[PDB]
Amino acid sequence: VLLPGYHPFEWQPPLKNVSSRTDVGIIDGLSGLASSVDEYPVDTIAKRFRYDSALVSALMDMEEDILEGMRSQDLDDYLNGPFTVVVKESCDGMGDVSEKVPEKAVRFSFTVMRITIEHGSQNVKVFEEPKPNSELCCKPLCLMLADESDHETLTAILSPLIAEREAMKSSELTLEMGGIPRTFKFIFRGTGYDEKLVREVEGLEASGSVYICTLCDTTRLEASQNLVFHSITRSHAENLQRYEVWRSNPYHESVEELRDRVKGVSAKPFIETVPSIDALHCDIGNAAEFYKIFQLEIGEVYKHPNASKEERKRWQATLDKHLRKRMNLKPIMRMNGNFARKLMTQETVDAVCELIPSEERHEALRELM
Amino acid sequence: HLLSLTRRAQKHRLRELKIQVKEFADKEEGGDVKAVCLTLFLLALRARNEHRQADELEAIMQGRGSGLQPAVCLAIRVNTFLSCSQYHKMYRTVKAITGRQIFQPLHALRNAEKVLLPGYHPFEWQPPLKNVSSRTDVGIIDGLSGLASSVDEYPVDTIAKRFRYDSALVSALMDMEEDILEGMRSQDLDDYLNGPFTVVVKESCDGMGDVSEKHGPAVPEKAVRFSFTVMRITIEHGSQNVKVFEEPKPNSELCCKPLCLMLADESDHETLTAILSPLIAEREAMKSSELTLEMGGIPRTFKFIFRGTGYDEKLVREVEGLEASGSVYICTLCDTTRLEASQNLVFHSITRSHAENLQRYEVWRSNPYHESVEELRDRVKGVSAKPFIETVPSIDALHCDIGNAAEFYKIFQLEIGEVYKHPNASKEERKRWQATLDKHLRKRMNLKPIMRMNGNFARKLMTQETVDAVCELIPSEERHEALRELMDLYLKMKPVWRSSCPAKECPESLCQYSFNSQRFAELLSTKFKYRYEGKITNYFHKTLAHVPEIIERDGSIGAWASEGNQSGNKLFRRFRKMNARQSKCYEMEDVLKHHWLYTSKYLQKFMNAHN
Amino acid sequence: RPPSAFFLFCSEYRPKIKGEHPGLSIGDVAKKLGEMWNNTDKQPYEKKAAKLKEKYEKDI
DNA sequence: TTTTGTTAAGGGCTGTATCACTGTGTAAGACAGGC
DNA sequence: GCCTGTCTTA
DNA sequence: CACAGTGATACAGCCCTTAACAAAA
DNA sequence: GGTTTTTGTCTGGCTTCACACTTGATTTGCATCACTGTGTAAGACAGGCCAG
DNA sequence: CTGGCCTGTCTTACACAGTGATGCAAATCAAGTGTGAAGCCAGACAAAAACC
Ligand SMILES: [Mn+2]
Ligand SMILES: [Mn+2]
Ligand SMILES: [Zn+2]
Ligand SMILES: [Zn+2]
Repeated sequence: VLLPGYHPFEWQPPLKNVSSRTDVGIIDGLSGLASSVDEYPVDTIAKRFRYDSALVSALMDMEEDILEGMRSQDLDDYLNGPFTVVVKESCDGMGDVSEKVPEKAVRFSFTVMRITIEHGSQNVKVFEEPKPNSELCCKPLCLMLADESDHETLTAILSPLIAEREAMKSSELTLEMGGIPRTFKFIFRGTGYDEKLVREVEGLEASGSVYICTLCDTTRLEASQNLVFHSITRSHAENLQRYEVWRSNPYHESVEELRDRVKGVSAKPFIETVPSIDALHCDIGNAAEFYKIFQLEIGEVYKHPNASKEERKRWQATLDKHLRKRMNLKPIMRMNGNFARKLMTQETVDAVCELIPSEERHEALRELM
Repeated sequence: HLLSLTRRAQKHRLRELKIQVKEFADKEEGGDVKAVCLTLFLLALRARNEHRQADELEAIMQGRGSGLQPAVCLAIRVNTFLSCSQYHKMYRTVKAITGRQIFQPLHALRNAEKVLLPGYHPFEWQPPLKNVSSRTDVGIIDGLSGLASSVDEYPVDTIAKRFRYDSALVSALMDMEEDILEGMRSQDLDDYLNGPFTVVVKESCDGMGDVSEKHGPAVPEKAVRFSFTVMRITIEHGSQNVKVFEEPKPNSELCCKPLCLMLADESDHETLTAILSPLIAEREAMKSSELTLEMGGIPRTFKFIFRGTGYDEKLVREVEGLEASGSVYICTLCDTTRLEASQNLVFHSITRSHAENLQRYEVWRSNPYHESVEELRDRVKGVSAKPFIETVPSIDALHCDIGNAAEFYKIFQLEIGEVYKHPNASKEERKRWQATLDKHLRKRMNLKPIMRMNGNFARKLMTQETVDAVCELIPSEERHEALRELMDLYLKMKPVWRSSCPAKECPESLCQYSFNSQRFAELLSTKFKYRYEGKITNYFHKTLAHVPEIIERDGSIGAWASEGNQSGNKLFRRFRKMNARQSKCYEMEDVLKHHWLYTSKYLQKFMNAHN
Repeated sequence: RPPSAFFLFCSEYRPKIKGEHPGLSIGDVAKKLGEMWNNTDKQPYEKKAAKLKEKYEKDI
């Protein structure tokens, strides 16, 4: 009952290139990939659900929460008007899985984030997940023993799921809950992708690129000088066309001109993502900048443009020692969230000002913090 | 449907039958409508094959409460490897959903652990043990036994934990109390009798190979397990020794009570002796005293007999001062050399002993007749280091079969090549002989060829049927007769080393074993002269020379086998992963206490309740 | 289980408090018993309690 | 007069004994350095 | 007329 | 290699269910 | 329309639990401890394409 | 023929998962019994409802 493939459902109109059989459960993740000795060598084993069948099972799992939420919003149990389901889509490699050679694994998964029902012309929410980032609600869709940097195998295994999701993007799901047929339409948001996997599936270059942002076309130099006035520009379709421009070289440009034209899209994208940021990384980036500013204000780097490596090293040692003395902060080789959390305080700024001669710069550091 | 409608409605739809039933009850059952309807519904439930709901109704009407004693909760937790967190989740869930407290909470299980662990019951030794404390509340003790750890001293690189040997003996006895009382009952003896019991304790010790957990650059981590197994308990009732207890599965990991667990190499002699010497000292001390302990209200007295048979050859040789296995002195029971043992096949006797070996080390050390190293080594028969554990080396039923089969296989290959008639043969000729034999066994006997000796190849090959098969490939039939008689002698010998009690099961086989091994070796020496190279294995040497003496010493062979402890490592690792605090000092004692509990016969009784 | 010292005391003093006041409620009777026993002499109760305790301990 | 056993053929739940299948520990030989 | 780890697989 | 130990699976044993006598109590 | 059902109505006198109150010694609930191994990812680094 | 300088491996830092133990607060138990709250009974019968 609790596994995909048990309940019946319908798609109106029927999904494009997806079977209409509803009794389908676990299916081979290779999706009929050829395995003969002549073909490309298949080094992976994977198993998956059909994406729609999984969506069905997940909604039926939460049936009770949906009905009780409808009650809690002073709505009727039997209402069936179009429910809209928001679905966070997620993907990550899982490192070494081996039991003991490294054996890597990819996990493609989804999370039901919010279910709204339409009464008249208000969209009243009937459910939303309390813990969106918990392992508990991250419904697994496909599990494979492959490297997330094994682009050929990754695309071969994940493309059928993307096809199915594309198909559901323009169809309605009819599904019986509590005796009443209900209707659901879905919104897929692939926000669960860390940067490396975003860049891989959206055709962009590797993280060391000059095109540092996956939301915009800025270069490292541009983003360093301009800093704040930037806007979200990139989209999956713009990236597919920038790949086609790279591929076709329509204006007969050199490789550097072409790269500047396509702003890093040298490979063809195959997953539409919603690249976001982690609150953790905001804190970490800010804290790293503040750490560098503190050590440089201690060494007073504006007065010493030609300062050597060892002088800056002693500046850093001074800051470490005094932060240990005053804030009980163990010096760090690498940056983490707890360090950022304890360092980004106004009292820490007072502690570091205790080592800065000019108080005019105390003003500036304190306003910055 | 009836169950769709409401109580007023169902009463309407059933009023007629209700009146008829009230009539039947008043006329036949004294007006008990409740009981009659209950019985009708129970029997209807049984009719539709739905026994489960009927039994649950029966239990709720009887009101018989379902509550597991904390000891049973411990039995399940221990025997299914649940951590505390996982057990707690299951407990709280069942209690919340059934409203009833079927499983007990974690503190109740800890308390029930205390009873089953060493250090709980009181006891006395008469007279008090030499150099052993009289405190009875000792549990897990540090395995280094106060070994110096300062930076000046020898570096201590191992973590170990142990029980006090007497204390562990007390805990084990109290564990088997119910079996002892039931065994006296089954022998027509009294529960309250207290006359001196005798405990035959089998001692064991083995390395557990690798124990590492690793994410490659695998740093190995070896372990040593020092254990004991209560083999039988007897009671003196007359001039007779009545067997009130005998371990049914003596090689099982279930009854191999762990006494000391250490993370150290069995080949690391300095640490092996530092960790084990205190155990040996308590064991010695107990050899000279009687244990009084209260069981079922009656004080009883126990006399112990320690027999160190759980040592494989490598560890025997290490702790008894002998040379490494590649030596010319191949037997750990006698002084024979490999050459001597190959020429003299059957006539050897069990002459080594812990005392002789201590003596020979002293002879080696003092060199009292000012001899050269070859002469000195000859004099002391390879005892070139001081022994430190008294053992009782034996053989397992497996290796007898293995050695015999290896010899018969080689004989088969050579008889196919008629080496009795042709002395020389190239490598190709012998390879084709072996190919012929392997093909023919695969064809007529369905026997897969093997590149490595093993037990069940021996078991399947040592049959008269295989001899008929191989005779289909031999020209002369005088050699058919020879092979049939050699295999007949093998089959006349095998029951002695395989049976569980050869004195009772095959008394004629045991009585004629020595005569049959003599004829066996004489047949090999006359009609099989070619298979003499001055080489022979310890297994074959022990099989032909020491089987009757070992039987007369122990009563049996197959029960003092080396077979079971291959599970131990697995067991160990499991406990280290899922039931152990992740800190070097604590993980060891958590593994020890869990292994102790896993061996207790009390909880195993709960886990076999259905039978 | 064996009763607390106070509990065996309460069982023995039920008839006294009952004979003096017959209609006293369970709340009232127990409130009294607890109050006057709390104000108290009571060592033999603790003795009997310890004895019954170890007696029950023995019971397996 | 009131409780149970019993026959025979035969119909579902339940309990355990395997399936197939691979990782893995242990050990049986092979083999090579003692510059 | 060698000893003794390491390695290979069964 | 042998075997441990997985989830799935096949097979055997379980108490009955029709009428009637009737044995123990 | 007739012919079938569900589901109420009115009492009380019944039977079966829960609560009431106290004391203090157990038993449970629950959060916490100290502690390392392991995964993850922030670093550093040698490396090789190519120009003066 | 040798840099700087734009790139995939390497190397540990570091959070934290989760082990059995721990420790303190809070139920809990156990006895006495008299209440009050609660669903149920019986019989003639009519509402609000679906069946030919
Ligand atoms: Mn990732
Ligand atoms: Mn061993
Ligand atoms: Zn940007
Ligand atoms: Zn011998």
